[PDB]
Amino acid sequence: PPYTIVYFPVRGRCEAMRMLLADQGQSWKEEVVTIDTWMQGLLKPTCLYGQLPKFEDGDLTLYQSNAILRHLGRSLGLYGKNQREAAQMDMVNDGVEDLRGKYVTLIYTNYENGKNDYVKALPGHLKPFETLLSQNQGGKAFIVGDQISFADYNLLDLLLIHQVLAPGCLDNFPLLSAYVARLSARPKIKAFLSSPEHVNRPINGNGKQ
Amino acid sequence: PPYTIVYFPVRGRCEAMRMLLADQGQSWKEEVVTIDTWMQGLLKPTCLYGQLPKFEDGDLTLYQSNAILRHLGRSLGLYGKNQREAAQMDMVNDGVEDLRGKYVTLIYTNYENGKNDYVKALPGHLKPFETLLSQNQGGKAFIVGDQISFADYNLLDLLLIHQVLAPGCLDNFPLLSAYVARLSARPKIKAFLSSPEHVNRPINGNGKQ
Ligand SMILES: N[C@@H](CCC(=O)N[C@@H](CSCc1ccc([N+](=O)[O-])cc1)C(=O)NCC(=O)O)C(=O)O
Ligand SMILES: N[C@@H](CCC(=O)N[C@@H](CSCc1ccc([N+](=O)[O-])cc1)C(=O)NCC(=O)O)C(=O)O
Ligand SMILES: [Ca+2]
Ligand SMILES: [Ca+2]
Ligand SMILES: [Ca+2]
Ligand SMILES: [Ca+2]
Ligand SMILES: [Cl-]
Ligand code: NA
Ligand code: NA
Ligand code: NA
Ligand code: NA
Ligand code: NA
Ligand code: NA
Ligand code: NA
Ligand code: NA
Ligand code: NA
Ligand code: NA
Ligand code: NA
Repeated sequence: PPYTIVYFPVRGRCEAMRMLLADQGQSWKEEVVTIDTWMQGLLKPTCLYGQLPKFEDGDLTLYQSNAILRHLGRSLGLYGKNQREAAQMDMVNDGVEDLRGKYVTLIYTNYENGKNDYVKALPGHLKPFETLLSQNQGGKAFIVGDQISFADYNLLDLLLIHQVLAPGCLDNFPLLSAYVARLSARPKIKAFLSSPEHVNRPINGNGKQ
Repeated sequence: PPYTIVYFPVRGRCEAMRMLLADQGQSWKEEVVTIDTWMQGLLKPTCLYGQLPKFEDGDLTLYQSNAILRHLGRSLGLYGKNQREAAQMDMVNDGVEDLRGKYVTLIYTNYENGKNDYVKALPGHLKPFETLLSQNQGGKAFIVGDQISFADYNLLDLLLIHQVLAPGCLDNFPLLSAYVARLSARPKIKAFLSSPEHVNRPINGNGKQ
């Protein structure tokens, strides 16, 4: 510590890490970058890959949202109890990222023309997570093992934004539906999800959701 | 162990993990899935995300090429020496993956019309790695720290396929070009790169490179 998130004024690729920090009782500073500031081209060339988020943990500076999540998972004990679980958590998180990338492409480049196709294909992309839950204590714990991990926070965020895109998309995924309800009721997450800083933040930068 | 790689008959997303295994003196089985077999639709529904590679390590079955890389990195001691290095290796590997995804899209969907633009944009995407090398012992060690890591095997593979796609792409990146030469000279890597199994395997599945 201390922690600083440097990002556009959206939920996007930072809401999962924010929920993680909140659920761990951690404070952090937000440095909000506006689009007009970004277009001036001062900050962008100083970012490793030209993009946000940028994240500071003490004198450690990171880019890449999933590297930040993994770092928080490693440093706060949210990465499983052994190597087998850590590998499975990575396999989950990579699957979350694959679907998130498709979501972002829909939202930002093809919303009107692509949404129907996307929603029709969505059950096939959610089923793997239902299956994973079914095989871990019949789905009554977390996505891997019996302790929450960085992958849970990312998966939870992914599921929540998809419930906005496609209400009832979890109607046929009972384990995922109960998992979302359960994690959402964790007191520090419930408080985060009703906090003004989260509620007033749009999901994406173009207002579509 | 023992290790099995289940994958299409290409280098693709498995040549980095193959190099890693070869360099660490490990043996593995290749279960090659032809296009004809894959299109029979028997194996695909049993894969977690409907895709390959699939990886078996004793009784652990994994998917997701980067999760497999991280699992081999964790279990074989190729993940740095502290939390700081591990986070930086993740930030590197996520950048490698971002470019790999763009490479795959070019190869399989848009080679003829997209190649000129892709090659024009390539230096901008390789520069971050030259910069990281320039800040870690003037490029004479590895991408993070002074021990080879899973991120090195992935970055090496990314650079090698880009040298075939765009000869001379490292001409203005002397650290990256020296790094490719040095790591390719590691005796077990050089032997793997000379082996008929690798030499006869096409980079991609569509005859383009
Ligand atoms: N692989 C990276 C991907 C990061 C990424 O896509 N960053 C986008 C922001 S998230 C998506 C996004 C885009 C725009 C806004 N906005 O408010 O205008 C918000 C969010 C970015 O920096 N874009 C600016 C650029 O490339 O110059 C990661 O996981 O962190
Ligand atoms: N995020 C995943 C991405 C895996 C992926 O793209 N898998 C591709 C194979 S790699 C690219 C590829 C495509 C085709 C061949 N080929 O020889 O026919 C080889 C490699 C796949 O399974 N495609 C089949 C499908 O989706 O049904 C990862 O990192 O492992
Ligand atoms: Ca985003
Ligand atoms: Ca789309
Ligand atoms: Ca591939
Ligand atoms: Ca499976
Ligand atoms: Cl819970
Ligand atoms: Na905001
Ligand atoms: Na997002
Ligand atoms: Na997020
Ligand atoms: Na990632
Ligand atoms: Na996925
Ligand atoms: Na080592
Ligand atoms: Na990404
Ligand atoms: Na593909
Ligand atoms: Na392209
Ligand atoms: Na360009
Ligand atoms: Na070494």
